[PDB]
Amino acid sequence: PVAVQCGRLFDARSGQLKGPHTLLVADGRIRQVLPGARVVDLGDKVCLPGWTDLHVHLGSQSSPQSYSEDFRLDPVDHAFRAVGYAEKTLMAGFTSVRDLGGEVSPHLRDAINQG
Amino acid sequence: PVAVQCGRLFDARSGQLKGPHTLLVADGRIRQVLPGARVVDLGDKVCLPGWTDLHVHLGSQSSPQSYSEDFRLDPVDHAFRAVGYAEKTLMAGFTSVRDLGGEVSPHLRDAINQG
Repeated sequence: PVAVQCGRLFDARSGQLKGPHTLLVADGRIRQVLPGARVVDLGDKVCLPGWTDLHVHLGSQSSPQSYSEDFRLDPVDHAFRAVGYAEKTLMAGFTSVRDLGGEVSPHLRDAINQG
Repeated sequence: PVAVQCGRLFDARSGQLKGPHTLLVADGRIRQVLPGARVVDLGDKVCLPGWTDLHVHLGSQSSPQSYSEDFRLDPVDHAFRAVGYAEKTLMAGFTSVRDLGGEVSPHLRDAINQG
């Protein structure tokens, strides 16, 4: 159980920014949100839910050499690039993505789900 | 039966530049060379045998997009470029070439022989 103290909270269901709050996290879900356990303090920060990107291609990235790699590179190289792509995507605040094309993405999803 | 008058003749067997000469050409061969019929005058020019290039690749030419043409082009495009390549090679003074690689060059040779 982790108690996260938030200086300001954003209510996505209303689009309004509330005041200080406290979130109780247990078993990977939110237990209770109290206005006003290991303590994580973010009193001088604005808290939001994690963002979702509904159109990404985690198995590729545009490059001047992107129109010759169909005949030179292998899916394993794309997986090794996708590791860093996914880490960079997660660190930007996007905790969920919808992948819209690519043969590496299901395997990357399986690897992330397995830890 | 043409008579080519040359102001200065180069002796490829000896390597020495000779004086004015006259070449009699009939049936695609040199009939006789006379020191000193239609007439082709080159009085103020130097006459030499046609040059030979012993290493060419008439079915290709290097370019920034050369390494991607293996998967995007067909032999027909290479032949259409080789037409101009061969015309430019002939106009430069090289009446004979040895092509050392390429599967379009035998066909270009047959086409040139057929006229």
